[PDB]
Amino acid sequence: VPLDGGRFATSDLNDLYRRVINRNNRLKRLLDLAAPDIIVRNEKRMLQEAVDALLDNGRRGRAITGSNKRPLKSLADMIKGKQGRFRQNLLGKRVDYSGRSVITVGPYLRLHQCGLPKKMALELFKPFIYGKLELRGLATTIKAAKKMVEREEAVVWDILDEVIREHPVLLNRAPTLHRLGIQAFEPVLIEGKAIQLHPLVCAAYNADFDGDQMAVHVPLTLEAQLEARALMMSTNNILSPANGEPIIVPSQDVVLGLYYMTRDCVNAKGEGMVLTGPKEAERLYRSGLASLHARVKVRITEYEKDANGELVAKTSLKDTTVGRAILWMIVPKGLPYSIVNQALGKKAISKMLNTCYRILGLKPTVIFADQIMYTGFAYAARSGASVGIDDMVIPEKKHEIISEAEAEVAEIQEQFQSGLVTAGERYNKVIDIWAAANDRVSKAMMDNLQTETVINRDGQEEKQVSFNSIYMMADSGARGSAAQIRQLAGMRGLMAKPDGSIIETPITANFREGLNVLQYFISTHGARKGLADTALKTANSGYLTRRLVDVA
Amino acid sequence: VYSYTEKKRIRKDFGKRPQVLDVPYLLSIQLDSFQKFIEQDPEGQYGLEAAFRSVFPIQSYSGNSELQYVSYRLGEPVFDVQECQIRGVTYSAPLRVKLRLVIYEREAPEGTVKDIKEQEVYMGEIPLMTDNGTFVINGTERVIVSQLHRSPGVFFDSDKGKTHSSGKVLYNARIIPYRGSWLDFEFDPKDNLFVRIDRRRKLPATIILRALNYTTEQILDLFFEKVIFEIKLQMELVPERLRGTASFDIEANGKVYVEKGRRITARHIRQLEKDDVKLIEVPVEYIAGKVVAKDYIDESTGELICAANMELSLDLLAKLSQSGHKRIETLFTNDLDHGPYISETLRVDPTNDRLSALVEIYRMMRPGEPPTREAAESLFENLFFSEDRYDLSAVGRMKFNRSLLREEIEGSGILSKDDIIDVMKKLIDIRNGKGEVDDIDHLGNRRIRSVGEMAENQFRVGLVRVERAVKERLSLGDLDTLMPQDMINAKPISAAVKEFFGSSQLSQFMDQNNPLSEITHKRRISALGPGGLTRERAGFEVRDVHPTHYGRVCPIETPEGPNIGLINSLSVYAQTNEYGFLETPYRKVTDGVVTDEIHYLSAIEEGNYVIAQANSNLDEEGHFVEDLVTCRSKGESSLFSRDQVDYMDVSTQQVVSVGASLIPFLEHDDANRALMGANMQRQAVPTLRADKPLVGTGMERAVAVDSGVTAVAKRGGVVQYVDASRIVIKVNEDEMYPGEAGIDIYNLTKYTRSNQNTCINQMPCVSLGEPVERGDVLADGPSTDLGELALGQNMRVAFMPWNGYNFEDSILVSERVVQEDRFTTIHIQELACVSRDTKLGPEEITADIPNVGEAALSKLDESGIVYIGAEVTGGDILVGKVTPKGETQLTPEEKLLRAIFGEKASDVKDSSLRVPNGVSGTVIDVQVFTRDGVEKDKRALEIEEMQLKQAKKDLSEELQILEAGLFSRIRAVLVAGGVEAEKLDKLPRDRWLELGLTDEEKQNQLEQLAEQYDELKHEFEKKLEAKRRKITQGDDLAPGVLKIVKVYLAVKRRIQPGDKMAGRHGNKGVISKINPIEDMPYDENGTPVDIVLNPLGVPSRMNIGQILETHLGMAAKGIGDKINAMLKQQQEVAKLREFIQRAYDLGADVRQKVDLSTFSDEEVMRLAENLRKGMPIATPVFDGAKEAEIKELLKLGDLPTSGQIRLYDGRTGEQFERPVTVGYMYMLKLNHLVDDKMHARSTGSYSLVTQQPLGGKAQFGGQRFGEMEVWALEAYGAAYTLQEMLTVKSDDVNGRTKMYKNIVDGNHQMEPGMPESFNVLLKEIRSLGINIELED
Ligand SMILES: [Mg+2]
Repeated sequence: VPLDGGRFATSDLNDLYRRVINRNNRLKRLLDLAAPDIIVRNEKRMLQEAVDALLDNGRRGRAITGSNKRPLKSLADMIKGKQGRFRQNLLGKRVDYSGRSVITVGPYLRLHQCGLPKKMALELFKPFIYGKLELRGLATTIKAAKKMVEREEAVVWDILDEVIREHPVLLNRAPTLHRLGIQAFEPVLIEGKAIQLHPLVCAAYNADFDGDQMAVHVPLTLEAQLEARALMMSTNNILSPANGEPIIVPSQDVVLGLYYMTRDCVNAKGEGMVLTGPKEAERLYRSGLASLHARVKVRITEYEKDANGELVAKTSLKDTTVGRAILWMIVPKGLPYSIVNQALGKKAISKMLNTCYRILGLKPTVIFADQIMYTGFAYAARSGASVGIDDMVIPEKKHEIISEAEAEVAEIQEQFQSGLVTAGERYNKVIDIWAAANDRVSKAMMDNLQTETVINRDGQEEKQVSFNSIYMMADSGARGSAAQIRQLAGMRGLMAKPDGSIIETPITANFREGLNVLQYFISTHGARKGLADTALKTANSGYLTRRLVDVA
Repeated sequence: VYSYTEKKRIRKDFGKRPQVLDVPYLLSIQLDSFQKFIEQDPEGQYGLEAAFRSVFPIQSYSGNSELQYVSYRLGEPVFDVQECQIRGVTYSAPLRVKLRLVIYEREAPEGTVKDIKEQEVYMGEIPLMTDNGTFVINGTERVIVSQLHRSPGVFFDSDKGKTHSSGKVLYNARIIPYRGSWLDFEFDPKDNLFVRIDRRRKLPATIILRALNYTTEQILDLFFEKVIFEIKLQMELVPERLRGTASFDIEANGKVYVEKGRRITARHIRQLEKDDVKLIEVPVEYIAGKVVAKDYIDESTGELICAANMELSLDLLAKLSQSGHKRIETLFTNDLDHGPYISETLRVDPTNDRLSALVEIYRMMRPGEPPTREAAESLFENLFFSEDRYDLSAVGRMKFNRSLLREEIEGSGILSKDDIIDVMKKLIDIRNGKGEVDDIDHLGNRRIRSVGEMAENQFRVGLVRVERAVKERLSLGDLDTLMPQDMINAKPISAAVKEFFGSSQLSQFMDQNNPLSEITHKRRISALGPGGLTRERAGFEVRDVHPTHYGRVCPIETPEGPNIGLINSLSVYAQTNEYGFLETPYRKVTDGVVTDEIHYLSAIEEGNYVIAQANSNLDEEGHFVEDLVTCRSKGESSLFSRDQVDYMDVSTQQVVSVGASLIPFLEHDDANRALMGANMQRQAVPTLRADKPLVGTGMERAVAVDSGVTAVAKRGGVVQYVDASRIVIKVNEDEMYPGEAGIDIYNLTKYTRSNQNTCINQMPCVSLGEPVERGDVLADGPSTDLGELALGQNMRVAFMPWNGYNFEDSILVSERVVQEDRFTTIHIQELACVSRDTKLGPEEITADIPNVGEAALSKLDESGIVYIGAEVTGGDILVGKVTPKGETQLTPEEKLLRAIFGEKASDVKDSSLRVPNGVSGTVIDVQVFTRDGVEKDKRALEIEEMQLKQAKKDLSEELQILEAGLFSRIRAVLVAGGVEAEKLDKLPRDRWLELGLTDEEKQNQLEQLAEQYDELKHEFEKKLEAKRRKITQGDDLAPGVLKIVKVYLAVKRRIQPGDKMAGRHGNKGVISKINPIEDMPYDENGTPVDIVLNPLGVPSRMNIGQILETHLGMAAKGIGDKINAMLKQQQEVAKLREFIQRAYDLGADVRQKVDLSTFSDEEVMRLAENLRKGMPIATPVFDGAKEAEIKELLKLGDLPTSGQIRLYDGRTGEQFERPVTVGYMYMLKLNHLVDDKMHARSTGSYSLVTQQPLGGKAQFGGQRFGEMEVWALEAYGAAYTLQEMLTVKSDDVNGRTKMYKNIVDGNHQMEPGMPESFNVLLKEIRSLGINIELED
């Protein structure tokens, strides 16, 4: 191929063919001249070498090289090696009618639709717009339609909205580990340049909103459109194919909202009140006359399919909080009332969705998930739950425990210095002492953090579960666990070594306090190892999955 | 004392710990290395002198002619830095060396010579380093990163018993030279000592001994001790030898010494030595398995009874006894300690003499050739022992001597025999349980190469090529009348230098995101590159942080990805040893006092000391406070008594790099989050207006100044003139250099493009008449604020969910942040239109274009080039160009169309530069380059005229400044008579020369100064001519291109949903919404919140330094608001003085102490004005501010010590429950903009061989549909979607073209066919000679 400036670009096969032809012609010339046998034998060896390098370069004496010092690519090298036709172009190839962009949240969406930029939609659906413009007479020819879309006339946007009406688009994220990495959504034209992704599907994609990008493809044929609508739609794939559990469970902020709403405290506004139903509960809460955590009695009516699908109703006076009664207004008919009569952490919500799916069906569950998401977001916002430094309450008896551990380890060390215990025994003894100290510190921290005193209906002390923001996040399943809180407010703990051993002396400082420069080096020791192990695990898992799909 | 630039706005400093050592010049490694490279060194050991002395002199065959070297020099570059960058040429200097050819005659070689020819020869141009540590190679600034490589010397290691099933460690040694081969000794599983030369086939080790003219007896004498048997059958005994299970116990003094069976003990040895036991008798059976030491013959017949190193038997003993031999020598051995290793190899060694060993080595070296005695001798003697072919550099020799425990630092770069003998002896000693192996990750074993050495190596390579060429030329002929200039070809020398500087792995485009990115790129250590390990061959052994990294390499800042731990960053105080080893400073400790003298210790030298910690309490007299102090000994750390510590750390920052020292509250962040925070902080994009951090660490000023972005005063003075593009300083009289005028002019760098297409712009920060002093800043660069680094903006932030618009890491931003253009950036991009000459004819740049109806020609001038300053949007034409075309061959139904409408063909195709879609900026610069033959158009001449006017103006300024100094000199020599201190000044300045005093030194000096004045005038006329020639000369364009037009567009990007924003604590996110102001949460005063952040991100990612930063920023802004309220009521300066004084002294005995009693009222008011937006605060890395200090600072203002307030909902006005945390956080705008990431395609251009859509956004390519996506579509039942992906969308030509027509016809159906990739595969397989076919 010619390039600009008289320069050319060529394949390596031209050089190999030229060499073969040159040596063949020289051999014919030598046979013509009746040369001595030595010369013709050498020429024949050279011809053999040239042909074998043409067919396959590497597997012989070294390998011929070009003008630069890289080996020439032979015919065989063009078929194999992960850069050949079999694996580089015949199974994975670039496609038209595709785009990519960053992703944002768009919490207002419904489970079956996604927000698509208007300019991306205009570029992707261009032939459809030309067809619509010509069909309705707004353009005489396809050239006129092209000019109209290029100038972005007013009618072009109406035509685009008509074209996009019911036409799914496949969204995909690069590490496609399972079949839920590609899903079909209905486009919703938006401004800007970022795709909006429904929160509930994020876990399916394993996607967050800190810089991730997604690719969008558009089906063309009627069969492709119907497959996207009936097979790949996001409202069809709500159960995991690995196990029958749901995979659209609310993740972190919905869980916090629903946990805060469904939760009781000892003494709140309007305790002991008797309500006529959920609507009166919501009216009282919004009027400011009652608290969202107020133990009242509410007249609840619940339906049951205790027949051949009849939904018989039962009305009673339940004992619940205002928040639970308010939340009951989104639950469908057939479900009982005991599902929403608890704290509703992370697992309770998943169990509730699973029960809804198994008792009622698919469409009610799809509506229920959206209602759950909206309510959780709304009430998490309304709670105003934040995080401060004073929320990380360190035990008041941590220093005493550390002093006790130090005294015991000093005793063990001086005992060893007197030749009563061997090195291994004393090392194990010190490890055990520090482990016990860490366990005691963690127990004290958690016991101090998981309860609070509130008074009262009459004026007496009464314990209750704490409303600490850190504890609420950890306990509801929204985010965090015991280890994170231990590191924040307990002691960072016991570290390891590059050898894999355990350092006898632990990091006795948490992150609310600071780690001195010597304690912060042992942490860097382990962070690097963590990152390297993550990379290695990704590579190994990919290789295993490829070998596993090859066989089956 | 406070600096004038630092007295405008003092940053309140916590950090109780004192400072003893100030941060050194940050980018001093690069400058030092390259300075050493190009430098006239009297005793050539650095740079070009070393290379010339190492290669030259060059001698021909028989020494008939000799080529000598005299000296070298570098001329001034033809183009300076700015011109080189403008016209895309390297900034380099020509290396001119004066050589001398001497020709010898017949007769006596050492004596008279026929003649000598000395001449200067030019050999290549060497690139020069800019005063900031960068190279301009092809108009782009490059950086050459140092390399961390294993130093030459001898290293002993083991395989840890993993390469064999038995799991037995196999020790080995290796001698690594600076250049040469690798002599490795190794232990075979059977304990046989083998040797390899270039990792090739193994050979018995002792063969090399036979190659060094050693006999078997000498070998055994060196590698073994001796035992003597005397005859009857009496043997001398050494008590120490029998340490330890004996066949025959003892026979000493006859009676008894010890019984049989019992193992010998220490008491037995003590008894034997006390009794003076020297000889004993042992049974002949005791000598059954011994090995004879030396050869034994028979005097009767001269027959070899037994050869050395042979098994000994009873019959041999009897033969020796009857042959008259009484003293028999055997080899002292011991299965445990002194195991037999050399003897077994000898018994397994095929060779018998030197010739056999040499032939074996030759056959192993270059197999297939017939060995020869002379050839083998030459090959072995040239493999090592030869200066030209083997070099063990001074560092290599030093490490070699130290490893073998020698006191000689210096020596020779060639291995001797003693060296190899000692290496083998030490390897054996290690095998015998005495000695330790070497660690390879130890920073005492790894060295640093810099630019001035990596360039020297390449230059010497080129010089060796030249040596070969010239020696070949002198081999034949040696004719006379041959100057020393027809033998030297410049191209071979310049080849290596050009290849290294231009196309190398360690030479890379600089990072110009901001000053921090430049600083951290210049001081970067890489383990990759030539002569270093590779990514796919580096395990976690080298990717981990070693205990020796403490104070030399940062453990936090390292890339995360394919190469983590292979690229690191130099620490803050780290320095390079004389040999290339990192060293770090420690403050010495005398008997009990911590003196203030710093010693720089290296990794190896640091092990054998006890080094205290920087955070160690010290009395005012220097004595330690605590009785026990925590110190880090050889390998670990523990408490040590006060009186056995000999060093102390010089600071609390010396463990971290500059990037990680800018994170406040670093010790409250998890290591992963700190790593991410540094890596992202390197990516911040400068914004329209700089905003200093309200919470910093005190390292901002150093990073700002030590970077070249600011303009720093060289000498103090008074600001004579200020302007948007220049500063004229009038120097003080104390530092005038009396021969000089005394004024300095700084020309600021206005809007200019960087490597990342951002904007570089310097603006002054001084006013008329403002005094300045040396080291003060005069013009802030990009991302600096009054000399402090300012990478982002202080935003009012709240932590709460707010309706799921910050769900995972999304960020909710206010419209008040977009209205005020706080995160708006300017980007500059150049577009080039190249007019070449094609076969059909030349391409014309013209305003007359076919098929354009004057709508797109509005912005084009009469020459077809867009007007400067024009606002252009996507699709507009910037430069109008047309290319000649050939016949078109109109089709039927188109011939008829033209016939009907009678429109002829244009005959020129429209190929004109146009703005890329989606871009909209203003043309800020247009520049045109024309070939020397082509004629300039109107626009080029206009640009040339403007340039000429500017050059004339600048040169006039320079001349006017220079003449003042000469006039001063004239006035100086007219003092001792004929001087009118009052009258003279009023008359014209040019009459100084007219007056004459007398025929004395004064008149002669006046005449000489007049001649100098005339010379200066002529010189500046010459310089004006030179500038004119430079402007008007033709350009060295590429072959075939007639001209080039470059147009620069300045886009101004705002912040929009999808843009990436992050803090300094590894907390990134993507903007999700631009909320209206009346919807944002607000407090009781009605002030909204700029940004809302999700609290759920804090617990899991344990980076709680952001909460502390938020609280401290709230405190600082509260202090600033109180100052602003005081200042806006026009209160007396006494109140402001009192408040600012009581706000500058808080905390538990901080080191900073500012006294406002020494501030004049104007200075106090200036400081208060600079503090009304918030008081800056400094929080050193591991010496920051305690929580109690934050609470007290909050209480100084009227803020709640909890850091939390009650917020109201903007939408409804109902207050949020459980108050929320609000404060101020420093947000950055990372260079990941959604404008550069949105790409969509429907159809475009396709590749050539395999007809598939091209790839990438620039190519308008498609999205790769990999194999895992195919598996995903197979997991569904989507067969038609997959098929249309595979055929109609990618590489089915007829199918893809029919699908388009079907779609535009409202028919959604496909007739796929077969992809072109399978056809290419079939043809390729048929070419292989196979017959693959499609049946029916
Ligand atoms: Mg992510």
